[PDB]
Amino acid sequence: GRTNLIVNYLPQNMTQDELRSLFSSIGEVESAKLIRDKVAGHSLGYGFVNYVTAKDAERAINTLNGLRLQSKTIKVSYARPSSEVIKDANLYISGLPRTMTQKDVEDMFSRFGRIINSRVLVDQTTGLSRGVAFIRFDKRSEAEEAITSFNGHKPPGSSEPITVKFAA
RNA sequence: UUUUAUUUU
Repeated sequence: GRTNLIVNYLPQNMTQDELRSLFSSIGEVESAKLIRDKVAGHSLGYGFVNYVTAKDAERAINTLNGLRLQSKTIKVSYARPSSEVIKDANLYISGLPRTMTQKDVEDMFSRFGRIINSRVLVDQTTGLSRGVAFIRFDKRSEAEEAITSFNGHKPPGSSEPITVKFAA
């Protein structure tokens, strides 16, 4: 069974030692790593926790996924095997009709492959979608297929062409 | 252009 977890949405000032200690409450941790920028040294707000046992990893997901830490809500999920293929697979999308929900956006992009995570940005003044979304695919080839299919194109029921590009 | 930050040799 799987033992290795990726932990996203860590507080900016959380240390590797703090990550390890937090997750050690569940069971015996084989290793924990906080990912930091190579050039300047700041946390990138995500890390990996590898448990000795698969039951502990599973319990950690059920217990700690969604845990509030400072102003963050952490995500705890199984890490996919580390590989070049999974990197840079994150899309920025704009021009979406404001009536599209997160699920609607996911429904629209799911044909291209497995979706890792997604977000539709909301205007906090009005509560309405900004028509801007993020969608990360399992593999960069999947995101590329989405770009070529959708970028510059109007969704059915909308007169507005959308932009689909790699995020950043 | 995200809860700025999803693969650590």
